[PDB]
Amino acid sequence: AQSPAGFAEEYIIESIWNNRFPPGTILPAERELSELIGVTRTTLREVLQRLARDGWLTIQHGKPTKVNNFWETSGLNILETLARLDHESVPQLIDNLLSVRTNISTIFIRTAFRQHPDKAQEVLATANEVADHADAFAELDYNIFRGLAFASGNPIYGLILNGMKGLYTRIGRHYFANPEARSLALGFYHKLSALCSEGAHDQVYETVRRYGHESGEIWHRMQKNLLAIQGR
Amino acid sequence: AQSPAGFAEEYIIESIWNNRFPPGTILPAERELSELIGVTRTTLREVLQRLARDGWLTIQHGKPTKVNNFWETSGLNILETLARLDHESVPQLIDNLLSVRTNISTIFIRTAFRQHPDKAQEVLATANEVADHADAFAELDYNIFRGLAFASGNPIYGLILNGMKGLYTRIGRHYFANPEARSLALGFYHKLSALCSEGAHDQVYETVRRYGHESGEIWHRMQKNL
DNA sequence: CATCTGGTACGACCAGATC
DNA sequence: GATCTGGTCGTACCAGATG
Ligand SMILES: [Au+]
Ligand SMILES: [Cl-]
Ligand SMILES: [Cl-]
Ligand SMILES: [Cl-]
Repeated sequence: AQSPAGFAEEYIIESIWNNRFPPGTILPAERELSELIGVTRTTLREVLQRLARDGWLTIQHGKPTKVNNFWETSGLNILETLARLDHESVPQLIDNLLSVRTNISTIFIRTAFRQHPDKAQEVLATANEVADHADAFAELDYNIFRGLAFASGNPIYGLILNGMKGLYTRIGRHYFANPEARSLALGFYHKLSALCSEGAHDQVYETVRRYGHESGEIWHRMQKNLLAIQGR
Repeated sequence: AQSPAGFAEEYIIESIWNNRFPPGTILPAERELSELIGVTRTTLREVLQRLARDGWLTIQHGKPTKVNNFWETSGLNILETLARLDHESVPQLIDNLLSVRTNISTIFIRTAFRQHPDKAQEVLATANEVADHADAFAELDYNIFRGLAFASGNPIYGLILNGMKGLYTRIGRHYFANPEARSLALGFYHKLSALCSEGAHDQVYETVRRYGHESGEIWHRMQKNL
């Protein structure tokens, strides 16, 4: 429920996801929709606007607010809010998101070395004074990839990880719980620190592409115990 | 100038980019800030919300809206309203951008083959009925990668490629102009197309990293003139 | 409570799109 | 122009946070 705005948001959202105001179609006049929902127009706008931004609507002046298939207008800044709608199909998602900061990582981790290998070390060094409990770990892990990202020199790789964070640490606070994983991830970290000094670029794609499978097997073995939109 | 909100926002953002409301700091009360800029609280509110979302502010109830190190809470969705402010360092950025759409593609396109090769086709096919001129060409260029990403099975890459669209097109809309560019691009798409029928995976990272530098040279050789 | 700061509510009006 | 639809305005009031 929440407060008017939150309700109206949470509402309008559901209404899309649930083919009520199916994607690709007009959406009621702000006045009509207002009363329908039970908030005031203004309070509606606020909601309409912030949504518009995420990637749902697409407001224009005289034109009516039209809804959108978000995989066509929306950045990683939705993932989270997506995992919360498609309750059933999430293992799929995270699986994907993982097999991404992975593949991708390799690119910018390599670069992070060639340029700025000095700072690429100021990051992998944090792994010393960290805490040991999952929550504090996740926050570090994600803090490392991101850190490097900017380090590879190309900030875009940052703005990306940046978008990930959300659903990227929720997994963290979870997977990491298993100290067995805190190990592999750590060893992993320090295994690499040494390459900035041992400038062995090559010895990247090798690592990650398995640290991907490795850590993965750990997660898959931590799970084995427990509607609109498309894309194509 | 523009409309209140368009302006009222144009303002709030710029003032962040140029320390008037430095990051980590709090920012004026709605009543006060409103009066200050010239729009109505109402109108302001609209702006502050949409702003929050992109990542700038961080509105909480009682507590005072605080600004943020957007470098920590913002995604590609700003690339646009950045290159627009730092109109000095622009090339470095674009360069970065292309030098990303590059490295990334190699991963997902490759993937787009092993799974869904049949569709990786219906896409590179779009490269026939297109049109010549830059404009419509840019659209295609972007759309192929995007097309490919999705077809790659892992839509997340779509999101990203989706988030770059804005800026990644403004580059297309200028680069492609000089046909010598369109050529390379076509020989490129087409180069791949056949590979979908030749399923020779390993033969991808090669062409991309290349085409990256290549198209690049062409684009770099379009800058040093103005 | 007094008082910051954000959140809502109406209601009259301005402005782009459309045919 | 007549009339959809979104954009702005102002004001009086409600609600969370803090001394
Ligand atoms: Au080093
Ligand atoms: Cl808008
Ligand atoms: Cl959860
Ligand atoms: Cl100015």
